[PDB]
Amino acid sequence: EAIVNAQPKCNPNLHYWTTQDEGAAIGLAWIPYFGPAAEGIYIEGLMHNQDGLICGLRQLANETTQALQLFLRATTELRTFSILNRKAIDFLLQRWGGTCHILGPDCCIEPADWTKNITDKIDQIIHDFVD
Amino acid sequence: EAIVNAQPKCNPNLHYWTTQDEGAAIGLAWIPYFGPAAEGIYIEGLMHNQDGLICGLRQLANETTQALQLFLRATTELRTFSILNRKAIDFLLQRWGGTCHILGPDCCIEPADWTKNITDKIDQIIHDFVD
Amino acid sequence: EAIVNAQPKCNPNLHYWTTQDEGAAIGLAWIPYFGPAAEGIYIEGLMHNQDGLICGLRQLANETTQALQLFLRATTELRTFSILNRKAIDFLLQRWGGTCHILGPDCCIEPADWTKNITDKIDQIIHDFVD
Amino acid sequence: RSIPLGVIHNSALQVSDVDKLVCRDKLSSTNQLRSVGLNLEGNGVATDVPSATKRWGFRSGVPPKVVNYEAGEWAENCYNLEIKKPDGSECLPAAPDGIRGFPRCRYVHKVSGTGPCAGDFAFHKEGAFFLYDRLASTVIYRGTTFAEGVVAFLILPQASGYYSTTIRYQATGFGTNETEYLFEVDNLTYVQLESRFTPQFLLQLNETIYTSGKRSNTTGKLIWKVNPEIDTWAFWETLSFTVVXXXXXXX
Amino acid sequence: RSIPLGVIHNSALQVSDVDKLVCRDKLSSTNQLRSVGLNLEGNGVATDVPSATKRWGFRSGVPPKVVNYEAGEWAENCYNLEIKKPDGSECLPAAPDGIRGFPRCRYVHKVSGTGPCAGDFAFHKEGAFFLYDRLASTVIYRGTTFAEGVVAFLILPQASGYYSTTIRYQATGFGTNETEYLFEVDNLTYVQLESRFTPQFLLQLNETIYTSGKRSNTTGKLIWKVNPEIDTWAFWETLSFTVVXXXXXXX
Amino acid sequence: RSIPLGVIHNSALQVSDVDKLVCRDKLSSTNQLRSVGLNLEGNGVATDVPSATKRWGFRSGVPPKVVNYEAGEWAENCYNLEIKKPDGSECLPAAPDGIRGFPRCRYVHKVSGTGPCAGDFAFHKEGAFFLYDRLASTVIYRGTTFAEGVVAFLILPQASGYYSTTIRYQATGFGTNETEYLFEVDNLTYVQLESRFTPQFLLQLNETIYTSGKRSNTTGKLIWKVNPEIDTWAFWETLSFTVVXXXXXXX
Ligand SMILES: *[C@@H]1O[C@H](CO)[C@@H](O[C@@H]2O[C@H](CO)[C@@H](O[C@@H]3O[C@H](CO[C@H]4O[C@H](CO)[C@@H](O)[C@H](O)[C@@H]4O)[C@@H](O)[C@H](O)[C@@H]3O)[C@H](O)[C@H]2NC(C)=O)[C@H](O)[C@H]1NC(C)=O
Ligand SMILES: *[C@@H]1O[C@H](CO)[C@@H](O[C@@H]2O[C@H](CO)[C@@H](O[C@@H]3O[C@H](CO[C@H]4O[C@H](CO)[C@@H](O)[C@H](O)[C@@H]4O)[C@@H](O)[C@H](O)[C@@H]3O)[C@H](O)[C@H]2NC(C)=O)[C@H](O)[C@H]1NC(C)=O
Ligand SMILES: *[C@@H]1O[C@H](CO)[C@@H](O[C@@H]2O[C@H](CO)[C@@H](O[C@@H]3O[C@H](CO[C@H]4O[C@H](CO)[C@@H](O)[C@H](O)[C@@H]4O)[C@@H](O)[C@H](O)[C@@H]3O)[C@H](O)[C@H]2NC(C)=O)[C@H](O)[C@H]1NC(C)=O
Ligand SMILES: Fc1ccc([C@@H]2CCNC[C@H]2COc2ccc3c(c2)OCO3)cc1
Ligand SMILES: Fc1ccc([C@@H]2CCNC[C@H]2COc2ccc3c(c2)OCO3)cc1
Ligand SMILES: Fc1ccc([C@@H]2CCNC[C@H]2COc2ccc3c(c2)OCO3)cc1
Ligand SMILES: *[C@@H]1O[C@H](CO)[C@@H](O)[C@H](O)[C@H]1NC(C)=O
Ligand SMILES: *[C@@H]1O[C@H](CO)[C@@H](O)[C@H](O)[C@H]1NC(C)=O
Ligand SMILES: *[C@@H]1O[C@H](CO)[C@@H](O)[C@H](O)[C@H]1NC(C)=O
Ligand SMILES: *[C@@H]1O[C@H](CO)[C@@H](O)[C@H](O)[C@H]1NC(C)=O
Ligand SMILES: *[C@@H]1O[C@H](CO)[C@@H](O)[C@H](O)[C@H]1NC(C)=O
Ligand SMILES: *[C@@H]1O[C@H](CO)[C@@H](O)[C@H](O)[C@H]1NC(C)=O
Ligand SMILES: *[C@@H]1O[C@H](CO)[C@@H](O)[C@H](O)[C@H]1NC(C)=O
Ligand SMILES: *[C@@H]1O[C@H](CO)[C@@H](O)[C@H](O)[C@H]1NC(C)=O
Ligand SMILES: *[C@@H]1O[C@H](CO)[C@@H](O)[C@H](O)[C@H]1NC(C)=O
Ligand SMILES: *[C@@H]1O[C@H](CO)[C@@H](O)[C@H](O)[C@H]1NC(C)=O
Ligand SMILES: *[C@@H]1O[C@H](CO)[C@@H](O)[C@H](O)[C@H]1NC(C)=O
Ligand SMILES: *[C@@H]1O[C@H](CO)[C@@H](O)[C@H](O)[C@H]1NC(C)=O
Repeated sequence: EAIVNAQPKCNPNLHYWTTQDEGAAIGLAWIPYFGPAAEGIYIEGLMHNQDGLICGLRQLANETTQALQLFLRATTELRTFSILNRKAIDFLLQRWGGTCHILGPDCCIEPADWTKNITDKIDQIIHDFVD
Repeated sequence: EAIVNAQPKCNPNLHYWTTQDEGAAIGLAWIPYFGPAAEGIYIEGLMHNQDGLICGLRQLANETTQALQLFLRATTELRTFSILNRKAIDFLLQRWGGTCHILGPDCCIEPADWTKNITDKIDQIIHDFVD
Repeated sequence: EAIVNAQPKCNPNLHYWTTQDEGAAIGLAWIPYFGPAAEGIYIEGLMHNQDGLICGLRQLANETTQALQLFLRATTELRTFSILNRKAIDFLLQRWGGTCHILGPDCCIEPADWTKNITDKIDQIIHDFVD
Repeated sequence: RSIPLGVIHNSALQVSDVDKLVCRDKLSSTNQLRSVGLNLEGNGVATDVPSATKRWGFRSGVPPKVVNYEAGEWAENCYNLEIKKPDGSECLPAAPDGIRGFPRCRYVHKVSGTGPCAGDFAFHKEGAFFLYDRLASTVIYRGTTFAEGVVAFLILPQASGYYSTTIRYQATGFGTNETEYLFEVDNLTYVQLESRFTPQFLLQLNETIYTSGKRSNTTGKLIWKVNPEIDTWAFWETLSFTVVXXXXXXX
Repeated sequence: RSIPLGVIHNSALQVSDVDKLVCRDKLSSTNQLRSVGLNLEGNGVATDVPSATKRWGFRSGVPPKVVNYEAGEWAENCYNLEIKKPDGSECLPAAPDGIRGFPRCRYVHKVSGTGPCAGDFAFHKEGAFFLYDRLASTVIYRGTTFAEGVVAFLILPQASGYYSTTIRYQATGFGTNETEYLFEVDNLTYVQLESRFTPQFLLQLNETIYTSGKRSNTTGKLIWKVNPEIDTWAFWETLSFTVVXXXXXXX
Repeated sequence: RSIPLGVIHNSALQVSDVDKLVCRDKLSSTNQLRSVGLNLEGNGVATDVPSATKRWGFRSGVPPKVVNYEAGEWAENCYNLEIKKPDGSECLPAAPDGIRGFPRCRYVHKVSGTGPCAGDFAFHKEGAFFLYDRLASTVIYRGTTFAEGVVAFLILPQASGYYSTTIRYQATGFGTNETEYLFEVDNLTYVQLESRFTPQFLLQLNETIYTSGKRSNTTGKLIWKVNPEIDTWAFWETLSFTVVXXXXXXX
């Protein structure tokens, strides 16, 4: 499906915060004893609504809530950290969880360059045919 | 191995309970504030011993205990939620963790349809041979 | 990169302890009620510096600390158990996360045995050519 | 000896890990992977309180462990323990956050009483698990309903209301060779329990005592003893009152 | 109805799970997978304390749940609650270990007061989440700064300092139809709060009271009421004092 | 700067993440992935209590973090701290549930005493970890045996009993520039500790004091001082008593 922002308003600019998980450490700043406190581990950035991405993100998070809440109701983990890892696993299972039938729609194997390695190396026998 | 139920008795019917992780939400029922309490999140079903599956399941869970208990002794997690995710990863690693030698027994790649794409498109040169 | 031990000393021998996660259980020893206490679940072994592995391990763990500490600063999990599982997922994503272009450098598909299944079965038409 | 995995081949269940799997066996999603819990009830074990409690024992030095499961079986018999030492201290730990009682129990045998409790935690002597709400533990938590069971792991192919009744018991010498049990009719009327008594017989006996007027009409304790003349296998395939503390006999 | 996943196709965002993905769509690392939190502010919801508190309610029987997110949005309005029952007992649970306040808040509306609190936990009546430090919860924790928001999940393509101001409020009948709010100038000077008041207007009104000398000069409570003559949409797109407890009016 | 991963190429260990891996490098199971902990002992650091404690310091504002490891190294020196402030309050937090002491320690240096403890948690000043039972933490837990160490991550190729001795110390001004240590012979007999003293020398000195009768024969404290005449590198590659509180000298 495609997302349709159906909210009363949209802030088209996204002033975000996150953590630089492994940013270029400066000297001893990576050592917890010397490094920043909890309030000073954040980087910031500003994103604009190019391709309508910001207003699409707001609607996407809005539409994600029902499925996310139902997943949380069904789990017994107090804190869930594995959603993205399971989505990466499901990405691989849908592509590689069965037998990959080459040239089939569900097999992501491209024999392009190397069909042009058999079909051009036929010329090592068909006209290397010296009689 | 194949499983052999070696229990004194077997209940061949399985009256089970589980959670509909993302069942078709009805209006506001997905909102935690309005949704059901902990006792009312369960669905039920009844399974019979077709193909001996129920008595096989009981023996399987019985035989799983030793390996499961030894795994729990060796882990330091207080609560283990990652057994099935690791089994999915190990599924992919055994099939795709190395180089896939086509037509080998450990490579799950079927070039069937497309061997019949080379061996029939030979007829675009062998008898498209107009001399 | 290659590792260069830059420590003042190196103990070239590694007297290690670990857990036999599923060691051949002896009778009832797998049952928690009858099994060993927390102090008696460990096996031991001794490794020597063949191929300089021990002094390389000590430098490797030393050089791992900065990246590991920065990862721990950025996570909100109190206890992290998923580092190795995510590395296994990233192993599969780098090899199989896109389309596998056969004979390309980023595609781990070997059509060796079976290029020699087409190029030798050409002799079922080229000289099975009875005119 | 890795964790076995259940898979269906040739119209039959069998163990086969991810490494013993053929290329035809297909796993398209983590949804096909399921953890389930099966009750020891379904294998024919004795479910009466005297027989069930003897499968549990106290032990120190072993940290408790918990593993989750996604689907469980409706239980006929569940258990809920409030055991103290004779000096009043608790024998069982309070349930950790997020651990609730087993969700489907026809009969909840609630046992309160005393015992020596020579151990930090109570384990299953046969290695089985105590099944709670989608969480299986190696130890028993205080006042939390559980069923005895074991866990299995499956690869699925691609492809009556809920009534619950609490039965209360008093216990002395819990977790020992000399353990005495009393079925509670009310706070002053009790019946000496034996392994022969089924849940339905206890509820009918309790109804008879009320509907005939055999509860204690004093402030003292009344213990009825059923004489061996009154008889009482698997749950799925199925009087004169004289008084002689205040012991008595029911013929 | 699995958890949607955001992906960019044809220069446009859209939902498409791992199973609705084409072979051209490429995922080379878990780094491309990101969980983000977006503030309800950005959708145009009313952010004043009277309007915001009515979106929250108390409920029992539902265990709280927590999910993490990696990136969040700078908030204009955040909330921090210290609510007790009239008998003094706490209405909200202490923050669990590792749950800290939302890290970027221009205005922190700190509300202290009383209410009936007919429920074990306070949930969002519209199903939204309470966003803390990289952790989203279904319930409100005591004295912990949060922003209202929702979570999204993304597949990324391969490819002004921080000022914070605390605004304090008193409340009675919290979480009910009849809830009264007071903006706190000091411990003895208060202003009757209405939904029309913006954060900047409250800070300017509070500055006017100090810089003109209209704080209470006794030991008693002084409540200023703004008369409707003084007027006060989205944050991103933008007097005479007479006294008549001690109520008064500001014209 | 992602987490390095150890791999064996050309008969040599080297760092190479999952993305710097060639198609020949094969990973058939998560069993090939292993997390290990190596002791700072093995790199030649000074292990005496005075030198080791100066590598640790107290700091507030940094939440503690924990990561597990599967295999560890037998340690010669481990440490176990019971430090309080001069007003009696605890400096170190109790060990969280499931965190036990390091399992293999030849000598456990148990240090009890006082210090200012200007910080909520005690960290390693050089960024190393405190290794417990298969869990590595950034902070020190109270009364819990740990070894200093660091963690590595590996891709494995496809392919003497345990004696422990506790050495007890008293400390004043812990975690400062002016820290004094005393080796405890008994509750009334002590030796002024210096960095030169090895564990074997402390045990031999303690044996000499007992086997010669130099313990305090009063109710007062007896502090023996070793004079610099008595001498005492890596652990793996290897008198007259006069009295003058009650200080003394051992020649
Ligand atoms: C998986 O299923 C297995 C088969 O149902 C279970 O095997 C059970 O294992 C336990 C040990 O953990 C055994 O308990 C022992 O029983 C013996 C004998 O008990 C009495 O019974 C025999 C006849 O059966 C009688 O002849 C004897 O004289 C005894 O009076 C005791 O001596 C031991 O102390 C101990 O209690 C069970 O007997 C055994 N059951 C069966 C049917 O073999 C296994 O426990 C299951 N696994 C899990 C995790 O539940
Ligand atoms: C995702 O975005 C959606 C659209 O923005 C959100 O929809 C909101 O859903 C809630 C229910 O959870 C609605 O609240 C209800 O509102 C009605 C009507 O309220 C008054 O407003 C209308 C005009 O809008 C007026 O004509 C009426 O007379 C009312 O005076 C109440 O009767 C209900 O009791 C309940 O409060 C929102 O109205 C609705 N917003 C919109 C813009 O449709 C949705 O909540 C978002 N999801 C998350 C997780 O945040
Ligand atoms: C990985 O291995 C590295 C090499 O073994 C470790 O490097 C150590 O890093 C710490 C900082 O965290 C250094 O400590 C500093 O030392 C200086 C100098 O100390 C005295 O020593 C020199 C001679 O070495 C002497 O000339 C000076 O005058 C000093 O008297 C102090 O000034 C600092 O305040 C700080 O204490 C270590 O010196 C350094 N060791 C080496 C051998 O270079 C690194 O810590 C390891 N990583 C982990 C996580 O353990
Ligand atoms: F968690 C889940 C597992 C399996 C499903 C299956 C999906 C298809 N329809 C039938 C369901 C069978 O459920 C089972 C199987 C074994 C069990 C069990 C229930 O309880 C204890 O042992 C649903 C949910
Ligand atoms: F966790 C991370 C997610 C995405 C990145 C992107 C990496 C490339 N440069 C732009 C970054 C966009 O960050 C976003 C996107 C959506 C958001 C958000 C921040 O806050 C709430 O909703 C970094 C970190
Ligand atoms: F967790 C496990 C890791 C490796 C194994 C290997 C399996 C094959 N036989 C040798 C084992 C080597 O064990 C190691 C290697 C590095 C270490 C270590 C022990 O302690 C600190 O640094 C077993 C268990
Ligand atoms: C329990 O009592 C019986 C009585 O016959 C005795 O044989 C048995 O040894 C006792 N159990 C223990 C553990 O002492
Ligand atoms: C029976 O005893 C229990 C436990 O002391 C008590 O809570 C309950 O109120 C009693 N019932 C009556 C009717 O007194
Ligand atoms: C015993 O009988 C009385 C009388 O009907 C009833 O109220 C009570 O619930 C019964 N006890 C049990 C445990 O069912
Ligand atoms: C009085 O108590 C006896 C038991 O001692 C009981 O059997 C009898 O029914 C009671 N009488 C009445 C009138 O309830
Ligand atoms: C709150 O008060 C209003 C007053 O008009 C009333 O109509 C409404 O029913 C009250 N709310 C509840 C939950 O009773
Ligand atoms: C205002 O009240 C709060 C809450 O009782 C108190 O902590 C604070 O000290 C008070 N401020 C002054 C200036 O008295
Ligand atoms: C109100 O004004 C006074 C006077 O400058 C100031 O100190 C105080 O911080 C203001 N209150 C708020 C909530 O900003
Ligand atoms: C005394 O209090 C009144 C409010 O009752 C206030 O408006 C006035 O400014 C105060 N006077 C002085 C001198 O501060
Ligand atoms: C510790 O004492 C020494 C004495 O020479 C002094 O130089 C040093 O500054 C002191 N440390 C601190 C942190 O003040
Ligand atoms: C030595 O002191 C410790 C700590 O106070 C105490 O527990 C122990 O009993 C003492 N030993 C003797 C022999 O008094
Ligand atoms: C000191 O010597 C005595 C005498 O043998 C012994 O009992 C004690 O354990 C020794 N202390 C230590 C720390 O080994
Ligand atoms: C009495 O104490 C002294 C130390 O002051 C000690 O050296 C001496 O051996 C003790 N005497 C006896 C008889 O133990």
